[PDB]
Amino acid sequence: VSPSAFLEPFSASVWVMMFVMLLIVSAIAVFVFEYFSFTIGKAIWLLWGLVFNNSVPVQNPKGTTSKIMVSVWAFFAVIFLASYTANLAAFMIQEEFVDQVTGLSDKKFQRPHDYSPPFRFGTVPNGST
Amino acid sequence: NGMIGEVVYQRAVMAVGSLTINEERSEVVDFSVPFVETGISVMVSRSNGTVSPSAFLEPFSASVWVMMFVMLLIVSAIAVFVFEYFSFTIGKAIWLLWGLVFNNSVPVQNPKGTTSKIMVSVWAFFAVIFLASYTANLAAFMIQEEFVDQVTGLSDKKFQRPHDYSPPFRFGTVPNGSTERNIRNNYPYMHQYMTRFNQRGVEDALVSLKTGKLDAFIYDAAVLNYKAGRDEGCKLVTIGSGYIFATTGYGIALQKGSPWKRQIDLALLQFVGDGEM
Amino acid sequence: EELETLWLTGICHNEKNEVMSSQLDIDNMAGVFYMLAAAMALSLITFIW
Amino acid sequence: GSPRHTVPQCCYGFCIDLLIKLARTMNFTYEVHLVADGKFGTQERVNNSNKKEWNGMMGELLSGQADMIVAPLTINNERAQYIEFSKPFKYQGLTILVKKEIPRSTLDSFMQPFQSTLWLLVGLSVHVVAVMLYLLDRFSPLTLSSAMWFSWGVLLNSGIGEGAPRSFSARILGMVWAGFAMIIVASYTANLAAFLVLDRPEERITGINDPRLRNPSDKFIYATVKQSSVDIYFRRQVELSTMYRHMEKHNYESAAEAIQAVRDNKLHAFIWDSAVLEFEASQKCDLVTTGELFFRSGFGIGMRKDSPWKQNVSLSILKSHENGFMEDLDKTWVRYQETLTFENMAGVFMLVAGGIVAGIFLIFIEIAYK
Amino acid sequence: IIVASYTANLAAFLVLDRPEERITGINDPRLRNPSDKFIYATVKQSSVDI
Amino acid sequence: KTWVRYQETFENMAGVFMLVAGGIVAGIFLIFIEIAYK
Ligand SMILES: *[C@@H]1O[C@H](CO)[C@@H](O[C@@H]2O[C@H](CO)[C@@H](O)[C@H](O)[C@H]2NC(C)=O)[C@H](O)[C@H]1NC(C)=O
Ligand SMILES: *[C@@H]1O[C@H](CO)[C@@H](O[C@@H]2O[C@H](CO)[C@@H](O)[C@H](O)[C@H]2NC(C)=O)[C@H](O)[C@H]1NC(C)=O
Ligand SMILES: *[C@@H]1O[C@H](CO)[C@@H](O)[C@H](O)[C@H]1NC(C)=O
Ligand SMILES: *[C@@H]1O[C@H](CO)[C@@H](O)[C@H](O)[C@H]1NC(C)=O
Ligand SMILES: *[C@@H]1O[C@H](CO)[C@@H](O)[C@H](O)[C@H]1NC(C)=O
Ligand SMILES: *[C@@H]1O[C@H](CO)[C@@H](O)[C@H](O)[C@H]1NC(C)=O
Repeated sequence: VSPSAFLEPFSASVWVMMFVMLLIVSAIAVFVFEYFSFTIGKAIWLLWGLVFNNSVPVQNPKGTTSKIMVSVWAFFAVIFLASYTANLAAFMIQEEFVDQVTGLSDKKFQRPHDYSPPFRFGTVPNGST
Repeated sequence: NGMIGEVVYQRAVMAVGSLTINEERSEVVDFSVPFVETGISVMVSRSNGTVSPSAFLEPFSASVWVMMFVMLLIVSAIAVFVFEYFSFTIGKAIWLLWGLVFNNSVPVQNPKGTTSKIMVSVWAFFAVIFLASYTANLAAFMIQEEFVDQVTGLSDKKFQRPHDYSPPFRFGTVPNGSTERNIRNNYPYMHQYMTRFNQRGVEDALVSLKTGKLDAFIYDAAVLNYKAGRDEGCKLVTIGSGYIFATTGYGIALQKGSPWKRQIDLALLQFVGDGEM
Repeated sequence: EELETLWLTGICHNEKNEVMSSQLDIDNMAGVFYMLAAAMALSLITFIW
Repeated sequence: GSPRHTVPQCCYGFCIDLLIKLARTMNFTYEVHLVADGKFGTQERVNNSNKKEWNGMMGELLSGQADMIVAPLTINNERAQYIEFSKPFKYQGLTILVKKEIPRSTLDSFMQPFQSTLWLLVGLSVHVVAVMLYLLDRFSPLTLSSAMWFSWGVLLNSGIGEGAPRSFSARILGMVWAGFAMIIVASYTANLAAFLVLDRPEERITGINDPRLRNPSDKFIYATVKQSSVDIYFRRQVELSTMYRHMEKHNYESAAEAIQAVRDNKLHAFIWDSAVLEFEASQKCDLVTTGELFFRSGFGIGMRKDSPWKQNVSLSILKSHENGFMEDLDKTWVRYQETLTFENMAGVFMLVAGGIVAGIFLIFIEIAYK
Repeated sequence: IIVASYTANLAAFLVLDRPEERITGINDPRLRNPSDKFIYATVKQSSVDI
Repeated sequence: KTWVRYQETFENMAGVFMLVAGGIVAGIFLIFIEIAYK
């Protein structure tokens, strides 16, 4: 039936902790940039572009600590990507099969104007059904 | 001794229970027709072996690789043409083009003449779907499972000498068995190295295979197949199904001159002849 | 029980997980387009100020 | 076909070498000839007397034309009531040979076997993205091809020497486009992989326990050898009359007829001995049998009544069992066996090379203009 | 290639469960020939006993 | 329907978040030591 459950059903609260660690790493990067040329507010876009690593040229940080945090964050993002691919594989393999009608007393069965296709059903004539 | 000691010395009639078949028992008494395919087999400890994800020849098979080199040379030549129209990427084009397959190289100067960027984008989209197919092959590796068998059969070079290989092991049989006579009629050195590797109890030898007090054991095929099929823990699957083995059966021994032999053979073929067996 | 095992076929079991997932979902990129339209609205908010 | 062309020819193979071993063990001379028909032998009616007779190897043995039958003797209960058997050298059952050999995923469903939503979808998506980036860039609160190349590079994820434009509010658009691109390619990789894992339907029979063969039709054409002992074995059993009536309509003379018929899809299934079908599966790679094994029987030596070639012959057979001559017979015949990007990514590279030629043409037109 | 094999291994360790950790078949010979661990029972003087 | 029918990224996040958070907390102290070194 191929359902769609990606962020709102699965990541109901994991998304919050991902943003918490994102704000932590961004605060670390801002502290390193303010310790020792425009990566104060742009560090958030740089960090969430290096989450997915989608060929976004930004800059090369001269601070060693910034590159260490980028390396640890990138390893975290790679294992998060592997876990997301495994989650999608488990979502495909554990495949439910819902039905359009889940009841003899369906509201569809009163009138096929309830939904856009008018469906059809019958029995055999002269039967106990 | 035993059932042969009861039938040959005429203190019994027949052996309806299970019995091994060899030439000397065919000399002293008369067997019936067989009814079940019961050869011999070897039960080992068989810990969790590898699945061997070592090699892969499915995407390229050492022949699409020429097409990779040809298209690398084409992209390099058109990059040289862009360099002639318009930066050291003459011989570095192969390094760039296979380096950006794995998208973590140092970005060399890409020309703004719209040509090299588009062809690198096309080959890189092909590389993205190629890595997708490679991960798909690695995921399809999960479908099959095969831990490798240590010993193929009775003619193994491991069975020549355990000192010939770097781990020495041990193999056992049941005492005073017909399998011992089959060994002594095939390989006397097998009996010599089996003499110091004896045992007493069949279930005790099974526990010794479980607890690592025994490496290999030789017995009849289907009995070990059933005892592994009912095995708690389910850690025993026999190597092969009687291919490099004795390939005998179970018969009913009767005295030489018994009139019951024809009726018993017809009754066994009747019990096979309806699927009730 | 033997007669109902004999005279009733049982190959097609309950909710097999076979090939019938045909690689297309419609609601997935629809929801991604809902979040994309939210991104359009946020881009318009950042554009006006 | 040919009533009166009988030729002395050369015979060899498995049971011929078995007979040569028997002649090496026991001291005798022999005479090897072939059976007149191509049948095993069945208790079948003759045209008079209301009496059934025999034919085939049994029909030539009981008539006195033969003395000893070395053959794949299908051991049953009917023949033992008349003649004597031997202890079997071969142990072998029954199974079904079908055609479960059809290639799946002929192009791996990249863009052409799958429907055309994704390519046009990415196309008009990056078109609308480029249009709104131009609306942001021309009115800030080259330019065209640079924004296009940045859009394709963020959509494509390889790393190229480009640069983002002044994106004080367009960096939100770029990060949403980046998450967009990676969630699409991740879902696409994941469901293509999990699709080609679970691409195993059921087109087989699964042995005797198939109610599609208990109530057959013209879809599963299963047959047997004309006047076979397996047909007698199914004629005896009390509930196998339906498969008997199905197979009696398409009785074939030799097994190779059924092999070529299931090779050319004239049949759909065939009841036959197991190890012979395993040998022919090693011969023809487009043949795989089923798994359910039934009627585990033996192949031995067709024999007469009380005869001096019963005792020592059985002793010689068991002598062949105890030594490694069974392993020799294995090494001669029994043990002796015999995302590819060629069907799949051929058309992929065809469309890639067409895009190469079209891009080269457009680039030379651009150089001719500039 | 290493991290792709890592992703495949961690996916394969999430595909399957432990199949048949307890026996479901009534016609199991493990149920026909029980042990001290197979504590199967019924209600005293029930129709299952009959 | 009253009582018979009535019944009564989660796994891959907890230990990963805790271990990576503890590693980053230890790494910040390592950065204090390295900046005190230079
Ligand atoms: C159900 O039963 C009724 C009554 O027998 C059937 O109605 C008849 O239908 C035919 C046409 O098929 C008419 O010519 C007759 O006049 C009807 N009634 C009589 C007097 O027989 C009806 O066809 C049945 N429906 C089915 C198929 O079950
Ligand atoms: C097998 O089939 C026939 C024999 O019936 C052979 O073909 C010719 O048949 C005619 C009779 O119809 C004979 O007079 C000829 O002598 C046969 N030809 C030859 C050359 O012998 C055929 O040759 C045989 N061989 C095959 C094809 O297996
Ligand atoms: C085997 O036979 C010998 C005969 O003396 C006997 O001593 C020995 O205990 C037997 N072993 C077993 C248990 O089979
Ligand atoms: C075997 O038979 C042949 C032919 O009759 C004979 O010459 C030979 O002496 C026989 N040998 C033995 C062992 O009897
Ligand atoms: C004899 O019987 C068979 C069936 O067993 C039949 O096909 C044939 O036509 C009959 N005629 C002859 C050959 O006498
Ligand atoms: C069978 O073998 C015995 C062994 O002593 C031999 O004497 C005899 O001549 C052989 N021939 C028969 C009777 O088959």
